[PDB]
Amino acid sequence: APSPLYSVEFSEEPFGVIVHRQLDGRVLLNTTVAPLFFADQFLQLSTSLPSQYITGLAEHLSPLMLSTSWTRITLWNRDLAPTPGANLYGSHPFYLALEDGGSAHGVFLLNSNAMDVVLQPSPALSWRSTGGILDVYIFLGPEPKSVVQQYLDVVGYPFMPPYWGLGFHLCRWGYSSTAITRQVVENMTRAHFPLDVQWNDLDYMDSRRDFTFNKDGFRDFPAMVQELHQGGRRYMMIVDPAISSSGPAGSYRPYDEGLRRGVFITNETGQPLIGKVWPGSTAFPDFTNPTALAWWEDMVAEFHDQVPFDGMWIDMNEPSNFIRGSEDGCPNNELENPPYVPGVVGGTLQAATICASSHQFLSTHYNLHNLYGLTEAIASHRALVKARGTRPFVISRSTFAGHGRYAGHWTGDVWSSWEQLASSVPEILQFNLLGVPLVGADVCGFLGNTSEELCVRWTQLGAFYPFMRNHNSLLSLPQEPYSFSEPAQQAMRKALTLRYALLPHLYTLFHQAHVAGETVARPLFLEFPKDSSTWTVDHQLLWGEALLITPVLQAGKAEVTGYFPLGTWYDLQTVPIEALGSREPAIHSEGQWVTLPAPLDTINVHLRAGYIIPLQGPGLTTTESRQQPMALAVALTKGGEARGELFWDDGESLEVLERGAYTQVIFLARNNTIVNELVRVTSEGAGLQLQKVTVLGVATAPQQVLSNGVPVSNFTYSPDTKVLDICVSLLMGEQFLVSWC
Amino acid sequence: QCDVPPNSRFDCAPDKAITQEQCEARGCCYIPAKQGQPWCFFPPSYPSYKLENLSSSEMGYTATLTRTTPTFFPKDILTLRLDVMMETENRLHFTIKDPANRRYEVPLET
Ligand SMILES: *[C@@H]1O[C@H](CO)[C@@H](O[C@@H]2O[C@H](CO)[C@@H](O[C@@H]3O[C@H](CO)[C@@H](O)[C@H](O)[C@@H]3O)[C@H](O)[C@H]2NC(C)=O)[C@H](O)[C@H]1NC(C)=O
Ligand SMILES: *[C@@H]1O[C@H](CO[C@@H]2O[C@@H](C)[C@@H](O)[C@@H](O)[C@@H]2O)[C@@H](O[C@@H]2O[C@H](CO)[C@@H](O)[C@H](O)[C@H]2NC(C)=O)[C@H](O)[C@H]1NC(C)=O
Ligand SMILES: *[C@H]1[C@H](O)[C@@H](O)[C@H](O)[C@@H](CO)[C@@H]1NCCCCCCCCn1cc(CCCCN)nn1
Ligand SMILES: *[C@@H]1O[C@H](CO)[C@@H](O[C@@H]2O[C@H](CO)[C@@H](O)[C@H](O)[C@H]2NC(C)=O)[C@H](O)[C@H]1NC(C)=O
Ligand SMILES: *[C@@H]1O[C@H](CO)[C@@H](O[C@@H]2O[C@H](CO)[C@@H](O)[C@H](O)[C@H]2NC(C)=O)[C@H](O)[C@H]1NC(C)=O
Ligand SMILES: *[C@@H]1O[C@H](CO)[C@@H](O)[C@H](O)[C@H]1NC(C)=O
Ligand SMILES: [Cl-]
Ligand SMILES: [Cl-]
Ligand SMILES: [Cl-]
Ligand SMILES: [Cl-]
Ligand SMILES: [Cl-]
Ligand SMILES: [Cl-]
Ligand SMILES: [Cl-]
Ligand SMILES: [Cl-]
Ligand SMILES: [Cl-]
Ligand SMILES: [Cl-]
Repeated sequence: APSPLYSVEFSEEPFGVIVHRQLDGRVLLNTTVAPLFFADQFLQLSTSLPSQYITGLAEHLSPLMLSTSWTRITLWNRDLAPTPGANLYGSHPFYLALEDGGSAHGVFLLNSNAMDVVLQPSPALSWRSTGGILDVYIFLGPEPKSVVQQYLDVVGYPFMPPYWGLGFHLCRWGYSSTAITRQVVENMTRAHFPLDVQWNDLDYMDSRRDFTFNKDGFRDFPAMVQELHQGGRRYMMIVDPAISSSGPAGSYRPYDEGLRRGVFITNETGQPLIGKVWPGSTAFPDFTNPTALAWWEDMVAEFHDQVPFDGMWIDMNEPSNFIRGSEDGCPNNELENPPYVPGVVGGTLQAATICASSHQFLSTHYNLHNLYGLTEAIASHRALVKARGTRPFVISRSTFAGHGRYAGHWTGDVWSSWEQLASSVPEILQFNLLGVPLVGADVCGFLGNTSEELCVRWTQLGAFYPFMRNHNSLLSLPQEPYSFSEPAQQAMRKALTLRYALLPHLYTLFHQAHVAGETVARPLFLEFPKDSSTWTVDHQLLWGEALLITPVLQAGKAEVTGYFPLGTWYDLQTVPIEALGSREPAIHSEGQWVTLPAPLDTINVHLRAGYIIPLQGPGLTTTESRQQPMALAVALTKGGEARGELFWDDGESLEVLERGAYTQVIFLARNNTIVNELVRVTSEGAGLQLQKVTVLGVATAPQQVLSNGVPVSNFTYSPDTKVLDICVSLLMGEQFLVSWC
Repeated sequence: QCDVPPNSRFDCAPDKAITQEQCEARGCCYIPAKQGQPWCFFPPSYPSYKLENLSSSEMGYTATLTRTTPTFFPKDILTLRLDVMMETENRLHFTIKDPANRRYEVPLET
């Protein structure tokens, strides 16, 4: 029946907006609960919440479900190693609120000013902003997945990454030559560890300047990167926002050209604001200035003509300042000293950043600070499209709402600790809810020294981060997979092998994010919201609808206890996976906690009954893996049914969906048959070979297995595991029928 | 007037440390917590905005909001415009703005 899902009414005095869910009459928003404040530098709007269960308001180190016990959450982008109760690198003024029975709604306050959000146990929320206007969106769901899709209809669907971006990335601060960088690739290859992307940190630079490389350790930088490409790998390197202002005039084009075109944030007298970062004295590009976007595009394209890098790692883009405000301090005005200062670390908006009253093209830094990182990610996305002519790959530290339309994220300077390993699961899930699915933490941790046991568990869990990079700080012990004992290497190689086998599935999950605003890594409550036991689960994750990951997140554990929603969950260890180098088969759950064996060499992964997963053969790169034959894993319901899909394209071209340059196939199991349904077949995906079908939950040994009506060359049935393993010679792009009886 | 359940008290001194006398001078309620919860909080009669001239549009509603008593913050905007937009079956959108001055707005594509 045609009607909105919401009804709206107003209180006259005191003023309030009241929003009901029409279907059940539930009050979702009621701003009558507290006074409306609207002063030049202080806005406050309050509401009742429908339950104690609320998620969002990144970026903070906390449980997925936020505490309503008098919690003050501060949104002010800040360079700080993740720690509880602190404003960190990004700001996302969006929450999703759960309602008794499993419906949900979302609220987005489109405001980029420093703000506090105060949660209290009535339960209620107060938005407190230091500027701008109140611009509020309410998303009625009713399903939590639909709330996220509706939010992303406003801020942007996630960008489609290149296929190679889903491979393993390896980085550290301290690879101080091309000779050392080449040895990392050699050492990974020798020990049969997949590696798609070699990174460098600031080591490559000449005197710590952007768009340079030193003529000592990195003299042959262009050749190193050309050689990586010849072997089928990609190359990434750090780019900082701040531009060295100290060099002789005419000797450093990024500063000289930036000055000519007026690209920099300026101060009260109209000159560049000068801060301190790696190069020493630096100016800060204004990425709200159209001329700065043109200058950045030129600097990136010119540097790419010297060194053909495949993407940009943009760090320090809060913007981060080693000193407070500027080398010349900050003036005494109401922007630098506002009447309400939110709960920021350091108790001032200037701490670890630039003056709030500094000038940008669109407004003052006071209003635009929380967009700085986002504006650099947009500038860099555009620069990479123009320089390379294929899909960009931007990984950004600082973020704002809508970031995921342009770039990915990593959670920053996490400690090599069991606590930070455990904390990474809620943070990766939170960024998926916020439309930044290309997210992960530094595998084995960034700060301090990892242990072998921690790096095994972190690699196991980190193989299920949508963005998987091992990165390490300058003063840390090495933590490359090849640096550990043989048994630890075997466990890390198994985790990377399983991730590579699942890349066709992970890529299809990114396709659904990009076309339909879906999540890639998702909490159990998004998939089973009507089961209230899922609401507080944040140490397990799903990939899409079907793959449940239950990691060990503590030292000395050989088991883990996880929640299994009602249904059958097949142990993925019953699916054969080919590796280049060296327990119940099914959980029948009523909706309950289950203790699983989890020795050091194991991470628990279960496949939900009713789902089909596409898999691909092994490689040390996606260049190799993408040429391999494919396999299906078919998880049957009790009733013999399953469904899945595969999205395939060339893995890097722009405008694939608009041009139709892709293959899309649906798989259906019913009545002892497996078929494909061809949604779209083109030259990209036409050659895809299917050589193996594994069927889980086959109750009795078949007497015959047919492919297109003819007995297959070979099959195995395991009566202990109920697994039917079938050898076939089929094409994803041509209609087939596999059957058994 | 000050009989507000502890969990439903909204902070009337979010800006500074306040005394009972200063709290009561703002027209707020002072009740120490028994052991966080604000000690200084708004009574239900604390001055807010009043809705005036609510009007129906094809997209939803518009109104004027008027504050008669200043807050303890400087530069209250005493006259605001409310716009309510029923954009889709799933999406409701409202803005509160200063009708006399363009204020900073986050750049956002339609
Ligand atoms: C706005 O930014 C500009 C930089 O773009 C600031 O210019 C700086 O002004 C200070 C003095 O106020 C200069 O310091 C002086 O240096 C000279 C010699 O180097 C020394 O003899 C003086 O005793 C003093 O230390 C500084 O050189 C200059 N920086 C540059 C790069 O030129 C300007 O102050 C900023 N305006 C405001 C109001 O903050
Ligand atoms: C509430 O609105 C009334 C009436 O405004 C008029 O009708 C509206 C639909 C719109 O078209 C306006 O432009 C009209 O002026 C306002 O009362 C009027 O105030 C004006 C200006 O002071 C005065 O000339 C009229 O005589 C008033 N008319 C009446 C019938 O009283 C009123 O000010 C608005 N309230 C607020 C708080 O803005
Ligand atoms: C960003 C990212 O988080 C990491 O993954 C990267 O590996 C890091 C390196 O690129 C990067 N963070 C680097 C942080 C450096 C911290 C420096 C602390 C500054 C203290 N300081 C400096 C000064 C004087 C100014 C000197 C200017 N050179 N005073 N205090
Ligand atoms: C929205 O919140 C307001 C304020 O909390 C509620 O209004 C109060 O309701 C109580 C209890 O019924 C009354 O005794 C008060 O007089 C009301 N205050 C005001 C200012 O009117 C209101 O019930 C809530 N609306 C809905 C639909 O839940
Ligand atoms: C790549 O692996 C090689 C071989 O293991 C490493 O070189 C050895 O490193 C040890 C230090 O632990 C030295 O004492 C040996 O002399 C080295 N052996 C050889 C054969 O040179 C090398 O350090 C690794 N490089 C990187 C970048 O990981
Ligand atoms: C990491 O190990 C190195 C080498 O023993 C040591 O110097 C350093 O202090 C360690 N760091 C921490 C934080 O323990
Ligand atoms: Cl809770
Ligand atoms: Cl419903
Ligand atoms: Cl302008
Ligand atoms: Cl402005
Ligand atoms: Cl429970
Ligand atoms: Cl438990
Ligand atoms: Cl064929
Ligand atoms: Cl007192
Ligand atoms: Cl006061
Ligand atoms: Cl005033």
